[PDB]
Amino acid sequence: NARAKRALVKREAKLVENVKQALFIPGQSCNKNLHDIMVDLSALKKPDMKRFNRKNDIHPFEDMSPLEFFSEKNDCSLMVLMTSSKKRKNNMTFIRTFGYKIYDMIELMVADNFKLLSDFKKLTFTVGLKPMFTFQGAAFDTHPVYKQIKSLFLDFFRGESTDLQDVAGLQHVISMTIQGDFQDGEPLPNVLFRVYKLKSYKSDQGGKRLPRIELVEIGPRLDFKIGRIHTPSPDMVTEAHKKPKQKKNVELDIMGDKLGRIH
Amino acid sequence: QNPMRDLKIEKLVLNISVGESGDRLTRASKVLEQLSGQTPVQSKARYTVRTFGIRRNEKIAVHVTVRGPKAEEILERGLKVKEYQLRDRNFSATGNFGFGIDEHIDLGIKYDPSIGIFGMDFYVVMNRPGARVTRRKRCKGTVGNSHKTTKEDTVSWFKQKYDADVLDK
Amino acid sequence: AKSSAYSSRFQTPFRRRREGKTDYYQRKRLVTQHKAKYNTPKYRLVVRFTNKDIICQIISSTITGDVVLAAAYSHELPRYGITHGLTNWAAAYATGLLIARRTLQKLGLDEEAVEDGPRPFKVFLDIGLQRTTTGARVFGALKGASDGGLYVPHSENRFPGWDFETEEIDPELLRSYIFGGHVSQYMEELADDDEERFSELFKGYLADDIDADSLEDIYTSAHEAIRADPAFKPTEKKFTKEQYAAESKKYRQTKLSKEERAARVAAKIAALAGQQ
Amino acid sequence: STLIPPPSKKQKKEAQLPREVAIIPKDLPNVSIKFQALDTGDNALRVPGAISEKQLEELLNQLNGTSVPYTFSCTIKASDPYSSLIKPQITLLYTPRAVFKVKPVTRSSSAIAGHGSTILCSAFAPHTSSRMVTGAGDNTARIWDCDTQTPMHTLKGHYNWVLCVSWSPDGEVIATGSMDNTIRLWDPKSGQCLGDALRGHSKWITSLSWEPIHLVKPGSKPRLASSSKDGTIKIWDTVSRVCQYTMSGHTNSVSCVKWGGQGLLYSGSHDRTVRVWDINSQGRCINILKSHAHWVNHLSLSTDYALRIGAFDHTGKKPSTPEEAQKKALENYEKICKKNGNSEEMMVTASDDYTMFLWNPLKSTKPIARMTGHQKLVNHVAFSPDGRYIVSASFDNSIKLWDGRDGKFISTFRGHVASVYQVAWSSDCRLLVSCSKDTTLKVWDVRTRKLSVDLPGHKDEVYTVDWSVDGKRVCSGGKDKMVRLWTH
Amino acid sequence: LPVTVEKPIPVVYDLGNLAAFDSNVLDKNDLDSSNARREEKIKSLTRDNVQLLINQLLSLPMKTTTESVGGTGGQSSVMTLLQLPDPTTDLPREKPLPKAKAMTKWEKFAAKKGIKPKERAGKMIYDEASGEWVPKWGYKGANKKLDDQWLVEVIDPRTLNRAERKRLVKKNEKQQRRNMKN
RNA sequence: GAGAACAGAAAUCUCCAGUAGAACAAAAGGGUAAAAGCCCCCUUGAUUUUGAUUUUCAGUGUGAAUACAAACCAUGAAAGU
RNA sequence: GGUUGCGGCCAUAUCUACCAGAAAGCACCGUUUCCCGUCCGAUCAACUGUAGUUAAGCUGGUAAGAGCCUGACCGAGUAGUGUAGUGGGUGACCAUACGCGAAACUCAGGUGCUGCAAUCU
Repeated sequence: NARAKRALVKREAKLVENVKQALFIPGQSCNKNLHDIMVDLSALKKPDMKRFNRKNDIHPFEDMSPLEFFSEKNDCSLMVLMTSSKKRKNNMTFIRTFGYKIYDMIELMVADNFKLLSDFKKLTFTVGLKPMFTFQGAAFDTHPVYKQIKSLFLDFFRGESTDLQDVAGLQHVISMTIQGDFQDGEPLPNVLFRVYKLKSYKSDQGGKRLPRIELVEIGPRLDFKIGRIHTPSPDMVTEAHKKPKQKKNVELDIMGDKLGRIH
Repeated sequence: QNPMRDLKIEKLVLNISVGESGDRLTRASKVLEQLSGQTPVQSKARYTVRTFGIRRNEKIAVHVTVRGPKAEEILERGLKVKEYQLRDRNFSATGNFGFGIDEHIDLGIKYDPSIGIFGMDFYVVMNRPGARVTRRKRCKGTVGNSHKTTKEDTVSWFKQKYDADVLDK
Repeated sequence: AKSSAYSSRFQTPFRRRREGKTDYYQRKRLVTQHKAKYNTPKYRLVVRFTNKDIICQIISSTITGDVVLAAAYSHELPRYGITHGLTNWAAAYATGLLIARRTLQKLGLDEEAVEDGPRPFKVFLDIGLQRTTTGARVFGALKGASDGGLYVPHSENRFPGWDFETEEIDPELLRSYIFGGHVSQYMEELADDDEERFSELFKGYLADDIDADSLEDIYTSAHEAIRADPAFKPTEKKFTKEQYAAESKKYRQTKLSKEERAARVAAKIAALAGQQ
Repeated sequence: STLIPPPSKKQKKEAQLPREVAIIPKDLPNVSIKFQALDTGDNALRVPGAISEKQLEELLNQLNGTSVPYTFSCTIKASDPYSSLIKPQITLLYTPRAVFKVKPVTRSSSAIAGHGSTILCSAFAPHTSSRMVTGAGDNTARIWDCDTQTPMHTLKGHYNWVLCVSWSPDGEVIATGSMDNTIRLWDPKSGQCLGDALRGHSKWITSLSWEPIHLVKPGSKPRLASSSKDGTIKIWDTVSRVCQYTMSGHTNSVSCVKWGGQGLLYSGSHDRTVRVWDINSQGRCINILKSHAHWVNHLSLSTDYALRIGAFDHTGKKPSTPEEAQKKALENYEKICKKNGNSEEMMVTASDDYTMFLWNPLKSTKPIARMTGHQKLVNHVAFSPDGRYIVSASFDNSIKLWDGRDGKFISTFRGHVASVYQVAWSSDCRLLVSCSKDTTLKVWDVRTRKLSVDLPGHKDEVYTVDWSVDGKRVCSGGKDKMVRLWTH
Repeated sequence: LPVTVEKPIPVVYDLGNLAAFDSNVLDKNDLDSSNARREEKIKSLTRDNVQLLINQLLSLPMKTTTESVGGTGGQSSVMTLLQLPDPTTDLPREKPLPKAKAMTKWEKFAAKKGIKPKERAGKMIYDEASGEWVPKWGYKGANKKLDDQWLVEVIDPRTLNRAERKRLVKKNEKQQRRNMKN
């Protein structure tokens, strides 16, 4: 009676939200190199994640209804579709939804010089912490495509929001870097995805407070090439970017004490 | 070859189904109790039947399982009653076997006119060492082909110790 | 008979799962500490009980498939001077008293940390696949760790000597099990009643000619010795890597070619077909 | 749960700005430094660039020529230890540590059941933290194995309650004071009655203090001293089992007794009077101290932590012979004793006039200073091990820190809700445990003058605590019957 | 060993999500895919930003509680967790805001005659004979005495009440559907 | 499907199978498999206290409903839920 | 390399029928006083490493096996289809062009890879 209520309570809307649940779908044309990169990318987004076994016939820019059909079933806003072709080799298509309706799409085609967690020297880690971030580029701020890519990966990989954070949790960092500066007119450069684990050292010139940080690679090394991009409608931005809504000459003091200025 | 893959008895399971529930049920229970030392168990009816006059969950039948020496005693003691003569059936393809007797007095045991007569189902289930594999919780497995109990191997075992006769085609 | 279509159809459980030792449902709950309230690293004392043997293991949690900080074992106890009763509860408690010292010793607090200080190492205990019951030897090992000063949250309950029909514990009964004096008492019973069974059981001890009352005192001494030298030592070994490999491959069957298989069929259709 | 109230709409936008960093700009201004000891000596002027406080040890150690590390302070207005110079020449105040770290005691081990009554007292062994005796309102005392959390010989003998207990500083003998009339000496290992019980006092026994080691001859056992409610004090010899001399100066009951440094008993009593008592005169009074308007509860000495342990320092590594034990007992004494190269033992008292007077009985029968502060009665007093801070427990739910040398007020510890019964120190002189009429015990960081960690556990009143000398372990005991042990 | 990192342009931070936005000018042929010495430049560039991200985080305020031993959903004493701010960075939300505000007919009426909605204490009504308390709705209801009990006074009386309950239960579950619609 | 006296088309016991013609509150579409199915043990719930909703005539430092959060309660060896 | 314990991927790891295993380690195995749970020491519980045994489990090998997976100008630039033309045709629907572009089918290869710690002629 009151089991599958609690499904619908979680799947209903909520002021302080849950984690956006990831869904990695193999498309029709998936292959073992991509199926690795899927899992290497998923291993960061653990736990809040699902994979299929099957190879599904989807064509995002032709027909959207299967993606909403999957999203509404599983209750998963973040979707990643895996396609491959001679035009678009290793095509990872990133999708987000807003109330089980399509918010945006962006196609990231993976370069041939990727490297996986098996390849690098294997080092200490914990399952499903908060990552740190670095975004190297002014284009991330200014340019709307790279604003959308900035809007993706933070929303993807952050996991749970929180007011309050441990030291020992701060183990690793995602690095996004755009491949050089560019002018409008030119081809759009690649986006380099690198993943580093930290190592502290006792620095002297800092002292007790500030350490020396030393990064070490673990991967997965990915280099993304931009494809077709479906942008949101300007009303749906106004809906999506909306606060929950939940004083003049009136201040709380310390001790509570609701004080009022006379003036 | 055989060292130690011998042919021990897993268990004897005695059973008395009762058409009715009441005195005559709890008395059948009492028979299995004093015979086994152990308290017996009351199976319920699985559905309502009508031509048997029984309803779902009625409590219909008692039984008891017995393992190690006491098993073999009651086996042989009942085995006597059947003249040391079973049948070519009676043995299962997976190498167990069973028989019945009517009248629970034909194997020790007095009568008591405030108790009545029942008879019994005897069923003797056989194994080798390492049957545990298909029975323990941890590393649970299935037993390989040339370790499984068979009809041939159990009948041969029966024909030997006990000395009894098989009968039939 | 199986329908070939069905054999395709069914989806296998997790390979490791399918194996009886390890359970995937339980793991999920241990996969995330909460993890919503805060971000914290996780340490777990994985305990399994193997025949003729005691094993205690402590495992980091990692998308690699994990790393071990400390390793505690029954064969260590002979080095600490206890040969006897590895399966026994008493012996398990010593493993707990010992594991904790080595990790502390390597960790270096006695004998990125900023804004203070030593910090208290908190390890959530592993279930294993073992059933939970009071006076379990699994929970004996937990109590051992507490002497070590490891914190898992626990009850006095699942120790032996726990009264069901009141929320109370006897420390004397728990004290006996640590020593293995209860097991020693059973030896006394065997000495007074029979000696057919006495020869069969504790036969090694009898070769030693140690006595049950004395064994309790001997057990007491061993606990003290563990604290003195908990660092651990590794055995020097006879025979290299390569030899062990070579001798093993004498009895390890080896692959074939398609070419060899092609002959075997051709050979087969020569024999078993063409009119005998 | 009434909350700490939330941050306002502006106070968020304060936090959202990037700010500060630790930095240290370079830092090299040439500011002049003076060096001063807290004992007496000033030692004269250097003028370096700015450096970390680990390095200012290495500047001192070569100058004095030691390798002794040192703790530092400055601005004595203020009193507070580049880390100084951000608050704006510097008079640097150096002082020795005794180098250590005893840990903050956080976790309970689970509650040890046993005897079915309230627990009245609870003393650790000096030499090891495994051994710990408890005296209950059940007629049994009990010795606990504390590593295994279980009873090592459940101990019987008496036919009333057992009010105080004490472990001898050599660590051979336990002594148990009683609500009847008797004392019973015990061996830890056997747990058996060493002869007949010591009988002599007419009413119940109030406290028991041992003759410390450095007085006693190498190859003789230490004598006991016992105060009782009739008001006499007797001095018990352990071998012969008979008192040498009764001492009967006090009219009313004696609240506690202590055996001092230089052959000198001190006895805090209910006739408002503190009697300094020489051993060599064979039962005779020398000086009689009068301040208090009420009776005197408890009497702490500067040496008392050293006299209690007697030779066994924190490792507990034993003396090989009595002639070694003489020297080890003398050396632990002479760590604290020679402060200015002179054996100035401080004595301090508590009483229901809400006041502690500070005494130096060899030098003057006058008092030095009047520590006055509390509202309701003070109950326990304690010097810190190094004789540097004093602290006293009170019935107004608050523990006041007083400087040991001049009896000057420092600070107050606030946190306890109901009345505080007794306190004890960590050996390194940093942490400080306290027990209350409510459930909770708390531990107090003396350096920052603050609550380090609250620890709840018990179901009822908690009378007794003690800290183990090594400083792994803390005991407790009270009205709910269950002995709880506490650790890191 | 040197910790602090100058740049030409100031770094724009987000300590809610833990991010460091860097607008300083990158070289092409450093990060071109033909380059042998490519990756160490990305490591060198990132290590600066991560250092600058940490050197903020350690200068935040931190919670330092005195509670210990089973703080049943929180931190121990000798942790010390760092008080982060909120996100500056505006995400898009997962779902639209939970506001399906209907009045539903009763509450319209309950405005016009108020009917301040009630103090709402609990289940247990008092029985007289029995002496004991006994609810109401819950268990052994003051609803279902008449069904169980043994004589009635003044066609069956009980099953009329079993009807006349289920009329009112139907009526509530009907009167939902109009207010669910509107 | 293969066996066991009375015992039969349906009485209970025993061995091997249904990737689920298990029943998962529901409706489907997926996957849980040492389960959410069946059986046993342990137990309140319409809790109390404060910022957003709205309603009062003693505007009742909120009096009570409602939205959320926090202490608490239940259970378990705990992880937790 | 073998083996135990923990695993990551989660069928190249499973399923069916046979075959082999030196060492150690798993394992089966013996016993019911103690704590514990059962209709039943079979499960679970404890005690011993003794009396025995590689017979299973486990790990490899075997087979034009049953499945699954990868690769391809094998099928195929095929169907599907955006866009363009006052293209065709009575309609149903289908060529031309500028762009993307599947799956069965058919042939070829493979039959688990690997993180951490201890221990073996």
